[PDB]
Amino acid sequence: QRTPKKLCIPEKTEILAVNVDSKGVHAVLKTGNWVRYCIFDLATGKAEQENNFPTSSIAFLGQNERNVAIFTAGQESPIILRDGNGTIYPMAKDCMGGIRDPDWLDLPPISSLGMGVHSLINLPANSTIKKKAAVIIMAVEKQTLMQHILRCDYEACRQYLMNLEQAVVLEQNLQMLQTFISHRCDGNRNILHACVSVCFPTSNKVESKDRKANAHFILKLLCDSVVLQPYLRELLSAKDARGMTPFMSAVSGRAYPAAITILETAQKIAKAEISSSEKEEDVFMGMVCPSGTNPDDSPLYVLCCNDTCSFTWTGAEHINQDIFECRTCGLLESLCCCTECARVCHKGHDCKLKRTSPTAYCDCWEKCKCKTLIAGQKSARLDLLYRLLTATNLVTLPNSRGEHLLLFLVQTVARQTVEHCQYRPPRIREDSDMPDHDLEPPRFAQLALERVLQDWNALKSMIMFGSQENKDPLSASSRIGHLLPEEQVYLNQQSGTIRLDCFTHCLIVKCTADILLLDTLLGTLVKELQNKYTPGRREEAIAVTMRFLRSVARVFVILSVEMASSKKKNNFIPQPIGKCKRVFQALLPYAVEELCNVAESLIVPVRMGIARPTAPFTLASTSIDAMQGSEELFSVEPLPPRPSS
Amino acid sequence: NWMVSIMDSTEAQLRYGSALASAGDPGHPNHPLHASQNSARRMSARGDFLNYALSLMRSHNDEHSDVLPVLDVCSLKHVAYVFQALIYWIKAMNQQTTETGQNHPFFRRSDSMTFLGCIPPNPFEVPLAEAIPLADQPHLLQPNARKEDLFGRPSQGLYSSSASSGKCLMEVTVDRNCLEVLPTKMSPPLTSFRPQCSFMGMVISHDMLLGRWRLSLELFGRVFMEDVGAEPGSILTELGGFEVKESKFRREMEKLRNQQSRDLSLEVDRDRDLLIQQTMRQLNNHFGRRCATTPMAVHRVKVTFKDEPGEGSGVARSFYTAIAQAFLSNEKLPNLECIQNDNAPLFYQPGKRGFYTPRPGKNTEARLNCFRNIGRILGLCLLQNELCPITLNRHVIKVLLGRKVNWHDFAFFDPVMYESLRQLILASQSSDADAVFSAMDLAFAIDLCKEEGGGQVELIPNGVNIPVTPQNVYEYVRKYAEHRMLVVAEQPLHAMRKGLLDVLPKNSLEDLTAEDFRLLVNGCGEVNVQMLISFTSFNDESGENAEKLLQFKRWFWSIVEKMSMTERQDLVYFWTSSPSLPASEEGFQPMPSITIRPPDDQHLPTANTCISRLYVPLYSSKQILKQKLLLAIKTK
Amino acid sequence: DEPLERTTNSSHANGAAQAPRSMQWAVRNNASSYLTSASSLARAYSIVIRQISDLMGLIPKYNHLVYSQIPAAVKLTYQDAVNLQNYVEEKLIPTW
Ligand SMILES: [Zn+2]
Ligand SMILES: [Zn+2]
Ligand SMILES: [Zn+2]
Repeated sequence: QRTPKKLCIPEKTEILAVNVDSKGVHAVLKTGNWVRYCIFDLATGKAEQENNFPTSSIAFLGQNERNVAIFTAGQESPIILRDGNGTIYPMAKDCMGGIRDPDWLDLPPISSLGMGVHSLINLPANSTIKKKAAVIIMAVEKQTLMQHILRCDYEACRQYLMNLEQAVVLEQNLQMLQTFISHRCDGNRNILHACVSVCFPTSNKVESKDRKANAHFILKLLCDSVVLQPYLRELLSAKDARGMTPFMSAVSGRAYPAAITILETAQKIAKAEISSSEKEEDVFMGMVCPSGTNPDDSPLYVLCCNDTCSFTWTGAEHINQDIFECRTCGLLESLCCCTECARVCHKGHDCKLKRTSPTAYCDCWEKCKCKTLIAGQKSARLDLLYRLLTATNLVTLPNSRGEHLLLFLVQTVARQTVEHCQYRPPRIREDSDMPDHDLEPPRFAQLALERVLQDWNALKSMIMFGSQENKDPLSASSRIGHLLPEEQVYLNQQSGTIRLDCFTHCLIVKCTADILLLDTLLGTLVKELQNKYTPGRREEAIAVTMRFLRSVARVFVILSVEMASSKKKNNFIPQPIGKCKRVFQALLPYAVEELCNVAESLIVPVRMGIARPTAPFTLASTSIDAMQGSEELFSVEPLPPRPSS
Repeated sequence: NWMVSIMDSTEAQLRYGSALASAGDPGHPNHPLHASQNSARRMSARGDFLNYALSLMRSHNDEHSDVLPVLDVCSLKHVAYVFQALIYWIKAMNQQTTETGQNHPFFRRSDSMTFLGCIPPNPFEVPLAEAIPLADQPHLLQPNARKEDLFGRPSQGLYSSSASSGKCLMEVTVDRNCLEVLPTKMSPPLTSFRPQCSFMGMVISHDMLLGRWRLSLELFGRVFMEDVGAEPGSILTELGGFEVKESKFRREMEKLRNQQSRDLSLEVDRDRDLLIQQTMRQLNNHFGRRCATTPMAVHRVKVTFKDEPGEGSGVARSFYTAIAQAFLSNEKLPNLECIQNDNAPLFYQPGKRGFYTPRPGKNTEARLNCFRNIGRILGLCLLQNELCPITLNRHVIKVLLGRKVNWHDFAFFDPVMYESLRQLILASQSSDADAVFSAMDLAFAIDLCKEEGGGQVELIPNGVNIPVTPQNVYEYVRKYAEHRMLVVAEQPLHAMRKGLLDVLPKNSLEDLTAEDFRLLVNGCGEVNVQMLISFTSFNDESGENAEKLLQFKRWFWSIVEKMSMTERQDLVYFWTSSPSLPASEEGFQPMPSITIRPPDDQHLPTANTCISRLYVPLYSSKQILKQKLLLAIKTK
Repeated sequence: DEPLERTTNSSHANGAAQAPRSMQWAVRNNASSYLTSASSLARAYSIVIRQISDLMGLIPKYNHLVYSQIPAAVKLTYQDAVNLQNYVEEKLIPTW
């Protein structure tokens, strides 16, 4: 091809870095805020394979846009990619053919990356050893405090901070201080991110425990350092490659003491900050859960969904449990991951549920890196839950599936009661890489549900879910502003109770193991009904109680209709209808009124002659059959909105 | 009170479903517009009752968001009878009781497009893609097509705004007890009685009641029509859709076609020029006598060719297709100087392709007679219940029917000029109108194309010098529209009306609109696979294997469905000698059928249009079947 | 596994398939009888009325039965009880 020929690229797309290998020509392209990775074949002349980065585009672009680079020898060598901040972005291919969720190498930025193809010779008798190799030479920058943190040296960090404060007293180190604040590692991570990363647990209970203790000491030193007080506000508000502030990274990585330290430091900073058109909440939520984050990265939801892998108690023996298949990691055709692994390990992958689920066990360890094998500290987890409940308003926000935190917790408890009865305790009666599997099944869902039900704001948000104020993304009535006003009137007249009906059904008829959850909910409702000092609390409590009682009445009516009142054995009640009766008795003056309204609703068509014809049906003689039918009726999802427009 | 409660509740449920449909995901199983909701193609009885009970409990306290109400309107026939009786009473007593510029009759919607009891959308604010969807998508016209999606979604002047009564407030609420407490809570010579229809403490007009329960009335008319619609003074029949009107028209045509003594018995050939010449001569000869009486009718119309044996109705359908396609070709017409013993093509497309309006010429008596003859052949197609594909514009058929052309016909004439004039008047409402009008410098004279005659014509006398001003733009626009609706083509439209009325009485021609006339004359706009599925009977004369003939029809429908427009039209031509299917089953004098002959390797399928039947061999090979069918339908 | 129909003259009973595609959800057509639905709704109403009767029967001994035994109970006074009885009677007047 004596004449140069064009390579087709999309319009209005900037090229960041290009290099050429045997496979074709590799490039990184940016349009707007969308950074991709393309490989063109010369014969095709167009974009043969284009891939999207799993990490965020803003993090990849970094502070400087001209540091992006691609390195390849040219004939047979891998691609080394270098992002905007100057560090190295790992590349790998999943089973579908995209860029895997990178495992950060903690390498500091590389100033120069030499790479060469070198043919190995003098091989004895032409052995099986490969004849050629790539020699990679690297020039890595000398970031003092970043490496000090990553190496977990308390003394080094203390000395560096003392020298820094002495220089600040000398008032001659402003530029270097600003430069140090701008230091980064892989994943657009600042110093606090490094402290959090080294604070992560490694195994269940330089020594690893000593390393963790030094990491906690370093994090506390950074938090309480006098010099870095004006700079902690920006560091705690900085987002890494996954859009996580240091607190969010701490929660996700199960470094709960670190998360508590960061949260109290954030509250301290928010209290001591100027009010120049900035509120306390707007400056605290900016560093706890910044606006724009997806609901599945909310610290409270991540805290509740961290749990532990099902393999950690089931062992290698099959157990009847819900099974998820992931397309990206390759967990297909008898390779299955548990419901705990579908919420953390595969958060973002093309993971779905296997409807036809035989007895199975989780093998997430043999297909991908499992972050659910190690469980953190229970007391710190509960304390962080308490503080996030009493400090922010995160519990009001739902998650990506449109369900409130209370609904998610109740469903988790209902599923766990069924699954954990299969637990085989460690009876005293070749595989070395198999994960440790001698720990109890998680018991955090029950405690979390009990504590959240005690919260008035959380219960108010859950019971009033689907009302005029509270709305979930997965509802056709969420966005209706683009419709005709006549249709908007009809869509705004009605209120949402599908989520509340699911909540009540899973709390009364599915959470059969325990009764204290319903008692907790009733206690909170009663406390707020009888509250008088707080203005307007009684009326709000009355409204919440009426809505909850209507939901309970619906569940009770459906259950009673399904069942048949057999005189034999004089049972007189199933367990769920007993729970509904307990709710009615505890809130009698309002329960009777709501029952009157429900009865009128049921009887009006009969006495107006407009009943809709229905085929006869038999009545269940057992509660196990009555639970079904009601399960199909209540455990349903609202109608999703119309995609796009 | 009982009827008001039931009807308001059911209207609230249907309206909620429509709103949710418009706001939901069509792919979800719970969506109203999903296949699973067809109610004929495809849970447990316990599940059904539990859904009903849960819906009843939820709708009682406005908690029904994101789920369709569970109702069976087919079980409300007694409510329909009660509503019909009460509406009859209201209408009877109400009948016993009984300018220019912006508010001009030309800018107001007529009964063809308007809704009873609902304020029509303003002709200016809403664009064409939403005000009149039929103009933007002319293929939406089907035998079962809602008036809402054809001419926009109407609005009603209701709700609490300046209203403190039950009827003044719209339904909204979905239960049946709140909508029962609402009607309860609100509560001389003998020849001058003058009733008042007080009833609900206010003067009640059937128009606002019809608008209040529009969806319920539409569903009642669609479902309850064999029993409720047969009652005297029924309003479901009065507000009937296309089905009732087409059945009535076809039965009236059958009545008007079965009392004559002499048939038509034309004499035409397959060429281009001599076909037209013989057609005109025979039509003139048949309709000729001193002081002709009331419009004469033909019991039957038979077409005979020269050097081509053939008898039946297939030849008539082929003649209709050929004469229509010939008159719609853009080329110079052969001279018609032999009628008594200038040559621009008859029709052209002003707007969207497929729709035609008359092209004026020198107004010679030959051209006028030709237009009268085309009106006569349209009337013949109406009477003989045969599809004659000539798709005229909406205003042309509207003036043929004798109705008054409004400004919304300009949308069907040419959408681009409609949008331009709408934007012009919308800017004219603003203060900067004078500057724009002076900049473009309009005048009461239009630069008509050579199609319209060329040159330039003055709208009103001494109006060339007079410019168009924002204080007088409306008249201008009206004149503009008028000069492209009736002024240019007065003579051709009058000739077509005379020709059409020469064969059909005025009385039967009434109670018809533009869309129904288009569906009866031109058939369905495009040939649909499901339409063929609805009327096609398979018979087999081989009897070789059950599975073979069971799969042959599936393969035939699969290969037909994958075809495109032109080859589908060719297939329907080779089958029934008419490109367009009839709107309903009635219209096919024989039922279309397909006969599976014993399998053969090389025998192209045949068709007899006398009974409109295909004879296809049992083609084992699919590609050979496709090739044979394509080559068979290639010929015309 | 679920095929469509390609034939004619398939009209048994019927009278509901003529509904518009937009409203087919609001239309139907082992028994599917009105009286079964009426009986089932009356049964549900009876269940609710029995529950209301039991709750109203617990009022005179509310403190001994509900308040002490259940950890979370709503305080109830005499005027609240009489207003409750009046409310229930007023709601049950129409069906009565
Ligand atoms: Zn797992
Ligand atoms: Zn995965
Ligand atoms: Zn895992």
